[PDB]
Amino acid sequence: VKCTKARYLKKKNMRTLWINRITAASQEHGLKYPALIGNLVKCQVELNRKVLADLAIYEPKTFKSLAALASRRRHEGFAAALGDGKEPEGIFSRVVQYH
Amino acid sequence: ISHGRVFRRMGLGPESRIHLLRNLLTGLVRHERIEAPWARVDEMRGYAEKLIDYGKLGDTNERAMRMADFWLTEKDLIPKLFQVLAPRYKDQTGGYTRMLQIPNRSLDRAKMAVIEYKGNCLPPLPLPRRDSHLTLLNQLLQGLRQDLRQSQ
Amino acid sequence: SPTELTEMRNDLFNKEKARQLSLTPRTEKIEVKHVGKTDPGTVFVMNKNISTPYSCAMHLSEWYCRKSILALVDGQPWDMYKPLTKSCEIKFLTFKDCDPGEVNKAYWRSCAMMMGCVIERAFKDEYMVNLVRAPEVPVISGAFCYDVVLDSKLDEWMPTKENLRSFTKDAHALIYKDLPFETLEVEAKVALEIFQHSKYKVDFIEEKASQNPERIVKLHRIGDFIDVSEGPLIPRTSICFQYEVSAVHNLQPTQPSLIRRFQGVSLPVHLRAHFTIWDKLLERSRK
Amino acid sequence: AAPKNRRTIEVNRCRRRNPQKLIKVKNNIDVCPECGHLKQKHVLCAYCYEKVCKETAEIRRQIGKQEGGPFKAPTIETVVLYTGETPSEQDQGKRIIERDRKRPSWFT
Amino acid sequence: ISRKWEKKNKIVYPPQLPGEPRRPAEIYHCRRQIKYSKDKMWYLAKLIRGMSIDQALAQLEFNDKKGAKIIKEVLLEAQDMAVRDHNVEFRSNLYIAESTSGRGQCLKRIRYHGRGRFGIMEKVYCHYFVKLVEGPPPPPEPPKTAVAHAKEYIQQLRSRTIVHTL
Amino acid sequence: TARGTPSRFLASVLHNGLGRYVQQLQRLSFSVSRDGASSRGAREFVEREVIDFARRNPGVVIYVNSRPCCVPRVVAEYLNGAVREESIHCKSVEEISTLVQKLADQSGLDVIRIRKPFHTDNPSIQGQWHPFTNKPTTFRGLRPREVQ
Amino acid sequence: KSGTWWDEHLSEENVPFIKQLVSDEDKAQLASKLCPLKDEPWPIHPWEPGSFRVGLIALKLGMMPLWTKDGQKHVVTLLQVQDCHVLKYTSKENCNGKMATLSVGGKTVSRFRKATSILEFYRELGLPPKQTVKIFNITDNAAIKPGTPLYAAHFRPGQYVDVTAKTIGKGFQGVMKRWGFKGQPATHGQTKTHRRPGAVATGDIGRVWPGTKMPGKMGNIYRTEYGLKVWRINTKHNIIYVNGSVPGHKNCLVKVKDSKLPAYKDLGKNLPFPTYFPDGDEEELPEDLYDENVCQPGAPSITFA
RNA sequence: ACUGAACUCCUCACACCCAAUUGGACCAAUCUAUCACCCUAUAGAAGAACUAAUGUUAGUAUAAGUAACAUGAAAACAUUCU
Ligand SMILES: [Mg+2]
Ligand SMILES: [Mg+2]
Ligand SMILES: [Mg+2]
Ligand SMILES: [Mg+2]
Ligand SMILES: [Mg+2]
Ligand SMILES: [Mg+2]
Ligand SMILES: [Mg+2]
Ligand SMILES: [Mg+2]
Ligand SMILES: [Mg+2]
Ligand SMILES: [Mg+2]
Ligand SMILES: [Mg+2]
Ligand SMILES: [Mg+2]
Ligand SMILES: [Mg+2]
Ligand SMILES: [Mg+2]
Ligand SMILES: [Zn+2]
Repeated sequence: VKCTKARYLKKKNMRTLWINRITAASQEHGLKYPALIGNLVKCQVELNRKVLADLAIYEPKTFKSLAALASRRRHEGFAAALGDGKEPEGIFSRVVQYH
Repeated sequence: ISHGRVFRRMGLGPESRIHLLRNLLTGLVRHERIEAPWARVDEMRGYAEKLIDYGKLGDTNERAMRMADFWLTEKDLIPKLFQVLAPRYKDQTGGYTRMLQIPNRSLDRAKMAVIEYKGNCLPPLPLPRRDSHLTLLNQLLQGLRQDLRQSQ
Repeated sequence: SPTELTEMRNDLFNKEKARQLSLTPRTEKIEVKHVGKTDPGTVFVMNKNISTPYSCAMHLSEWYCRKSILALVDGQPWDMYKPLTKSCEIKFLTFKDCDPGEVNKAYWRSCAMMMGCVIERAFKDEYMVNLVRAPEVPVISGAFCYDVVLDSKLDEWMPTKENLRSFTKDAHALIYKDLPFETLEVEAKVALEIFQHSKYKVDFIEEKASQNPERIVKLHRIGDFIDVSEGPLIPRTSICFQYEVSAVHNLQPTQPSLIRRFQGVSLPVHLRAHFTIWDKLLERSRK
Repeated sequence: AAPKNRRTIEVNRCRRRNPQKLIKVKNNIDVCPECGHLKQKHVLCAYCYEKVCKETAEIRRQIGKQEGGPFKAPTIETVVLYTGETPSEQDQGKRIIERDRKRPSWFT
Repeated sequence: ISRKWEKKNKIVYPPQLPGEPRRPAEIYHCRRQIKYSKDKMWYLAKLIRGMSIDQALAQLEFNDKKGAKIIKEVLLEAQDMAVRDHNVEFRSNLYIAESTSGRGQCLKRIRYHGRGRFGIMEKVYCHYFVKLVEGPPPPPEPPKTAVAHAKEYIQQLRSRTIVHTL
Repeated sequence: TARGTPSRFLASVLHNGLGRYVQQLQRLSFSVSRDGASSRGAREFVEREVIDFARRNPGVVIYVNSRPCCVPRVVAEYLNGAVREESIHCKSVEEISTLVQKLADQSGLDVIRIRKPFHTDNPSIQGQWHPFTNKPTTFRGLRPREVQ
Repeated sequence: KSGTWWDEHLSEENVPFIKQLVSDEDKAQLASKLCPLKDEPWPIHPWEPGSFRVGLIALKLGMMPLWTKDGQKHVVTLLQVQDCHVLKYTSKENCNGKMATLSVGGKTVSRFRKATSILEFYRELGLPPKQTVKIFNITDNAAIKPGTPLYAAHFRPGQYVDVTAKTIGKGFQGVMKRWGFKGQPATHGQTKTHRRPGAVATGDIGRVWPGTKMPGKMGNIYRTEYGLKVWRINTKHNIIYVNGSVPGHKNCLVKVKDSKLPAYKDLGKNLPFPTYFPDGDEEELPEDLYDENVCQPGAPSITFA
């Protein structure tokens, strides 16, 4: 019974570990996990938490690039909010449209 | 708490202790060598020495005669106590008894000891002897002693 | 080189051992009867030139092996590891015997031999060390003495307390190694072949060959250390428990060469002395 | 009071194999120089003591035969003489216990 | 009942090649149906376990337990048979490789209690087994030093892997 | 359960796909019976499918032994030395065909828990993370609070 | 392998020789330290407020009466200073405590019954091993060179002192004797309960509070008696007559030091600050020093005028 | 903003989470009829399946090597003594 019930907990703990490791790497790069994840989503990069943790552990330069992209998009969003209006959209803020 | 208590609690009481010691000591006087439980022999050794002293006191001493009459349940041993043992130890002042531990009793594995009057006619016990003076350590200590004597 | 000398000496020793053991092939049976007080009448049917008094003790019991230091074979003292050569009478001698004199002398010689080995292997390479003799001083003297001639470079150097402690540490290292005292009765010719690079050992071998009727000499090895023995030695260095190179004294006739006498004192496991008694023995041995 | 639960074999092994339970090795054993049998250092040798006890039993049986009855303890010293032995001047005036064997070497 | 211990002495090994280490002799002996508790016998077996034959005999000669005499007799018989039949050169060159006590066939009796009630006694019997191996007793396992202990710790540290990742 | 069962890591016998794919299955021994309802499906498989399977998989030697048997069996021997014995007792032709195809497509590695769904011999290309990655270096390598 | 004692391998001739030699060495070592001030003594600073000097290790000889000039009896215990020497000194920094520490050893014992390390330490110090070593907290002003002997005159009459010792061990004692519990009545139905403890706790907590008074070992622990008056000093035999009782049995070693009570904080002005030095020989002390109120033996019978 | 279910989506597969009760599909072993012939098949039967009834019998544990029990002393083992 424990083995059957442990699959849900295995998935939950895997996601928790991935989130913890992503938080560690983002803090190393000066970002917070919510900011990194949300801004990557806004950049339209759909890397999941498992892959993000793998990149953090094994591809530190790629993860630094991703963190830089997330901070770039975060600052673009801040600029848009500050200068709210019809100002030109941020370069990375632009969203590719699929039909 | 038994601080300073010098007498073992033996037998069925004080009287029974005295009687057990008396029987052991009568056997010791008769045979000149008795094997018995270690504690009982240890307790009776002092009484054996005291009987030797009372025998030294002499036949004419009424107190010594009464002590011997009490302690020797077999009256034939009182002449022995006064005419064989005390004359034997007249030169000595103490240490009339030799007590040595014996391998534990086969029945109940009790700590046993053999107690004998020194100078008895019986075969000598396998007494423990100190290491010979000719051993390595003893010879080195003899060298020490000789060096000190030469210095002084 | 000292290493080459040790290697070649050990090689010659091993060749002599092989020749001696091959001289008597097969297994000739010799009867040795225990003439000792305890376990009387036991006759051992041993292999000639292979079996030893230690093998006799192993047949008897472990206590014999642990407590027996020497073996009187037909009335003569023998090393516990010296192979027997004929049917005979054997009696094991321990330290605590009524008259341990022979065992004391054997232990004393063995301690001197260990001191000599430590002396030879302690000094640095640049300094030459030549062991001259192990005087057969009595036990009453309070210290076993080993005579050595050091390099002329050190003609004014006296070992310090730290140097003596290092010598004791080396001796205790040997004791921990627990090496047997291998023995051989080897002809003076082979003895001279082994010790051709030491005039002192050569002349000592000559004296021994003159003393004995034949030219047979007692050659002993602890480990990689060949030496000439005045007599039988103890089974193993582990017999020693307390061992101290007490001091060193230069002999008065210094004009020919500096004969420096290393004086030490030791006691076996069977006769351990308390700390204070040992300290007094050290003080008396330092003389 | 009664046990509330059965104690497991693991707990029982712990308790009964704790070194406090285990038998202690004795290092006071030594070989008797006289006969070579094992003896504890403080205790007398069993073999030698049995020799002495058997000789004492023989001597005491001879003593009883000579006494001839209870309450006949002598008023003089006693000396044991073996075959081929005659009383000495000191032995004169002492009750002689004759043993029909050679004097033991240990006996003197 | 099982009697494999006795049969263990009947195994015959093939002749050893000249360039092969000499196989130490093994002698299996046992005593069956000893009027003694196996629990009590276990302490004696553990005591003499791993020791040389002479040391085991010395300890047993001066131990006060009843089983000590029985084990001493068994060990003496084992030594005698090892010398006579198993080609063991020296009596003293044997050590107790194995020593255990086994439960024997016990008998049930009745113990009368105070109020017409009773308990079931067990007349306990035990077996005793010994394996004697020729050669000096193996040296006791030395306690692990601080150096080896730290080496083990550092090996544990080095064995670490990045768990739950690529 | 995983704790009560051995486990291994995802792996291939000899890097089976790098240079060329090699069918790990090498031997298939079908113990069948002339008589017995248990091996009816095995008999039909031997009649109608075993030849086609043999010519489809030329790298596998198939030994069909028809002997009195109560439980017809198929023994698959793989290149790595693994031997897997399966019972084709009272199995239809389709079931036997699927089992044989699964054995053919399966490697010889033990069917136990696999710790990771992936196995990389070169997990890092940019350098595995260590604490000193993403840590700036200071002038003359001065540790904090160092005076000189 | 087998354990050994110093007499195991010594012959009949060598046993007495070794005894005599070692006793002579011990007494020679003890005498060699009788002149401390003539052997590079450490600086002798004057007494200052807040200074704590070293104490002694005495031996409880017994008790006796002692009457004061007001016709009042006082039970006074005898503490003999038997071979008391300073052994070790550790400074404030070395010991890490608030005060320096002096080790003091007392009642020389056999060298054959001491550990090898202790024997080495005492050999280096030049003194025979002592039965007990106790640590006294002192200020750096009172540091004394190791090996210096201490004497009963280190204290003086009228001083107040603290004495620490192991109490008489009474073994595993019942609750009634150990804690003075009232127990249960002897009669009126009491079944097998006359000296047992009552309820050990309450039902609610379902346990026994730590520190609950229960039957167990009594005595054989270190206890201190504070503020005992020093009625008298016998310099010839090095004896201190300490007011009242002291913990421990007769012939027990008691650690004696100046009282810590606040009332007696700074009364060490006139006492020998580092320690009394007989080698100084400024004025040979009388055989007996008495407190002012003590009815000295040899004095006229007191009359209450 | 993010975290967060077995909710939902995603890749593949799906009869595969309610007590009493009810319907159904299979089935271990045994015997019988035919098969089969290193363990079986199709059927017919039935003393046809036990982690549980202070269940019954037997074995062995736990409590536990615990509670309890026993032999007056010496000796020549004649005998004497308490
Ligand atoms: Mg009693
Ligand atoms: Mg009834
Ligand atoms: Mg039971
Ligand atoms: Mg009351
Ligand atoms: Mg009642
Ligand atoms: Mg009552
Ligand atoms: Mg989730
Ligand atoms: Mg069926
Ligand atoms: Mg049924
Ligand atoms: Mg069942
Ligand atoms: Mg049931
Ligand atoms: Mg039990
Ligand atoms: Mg209990
Ligand atoms: Mg009881
Ligand atoms: Zn003996």
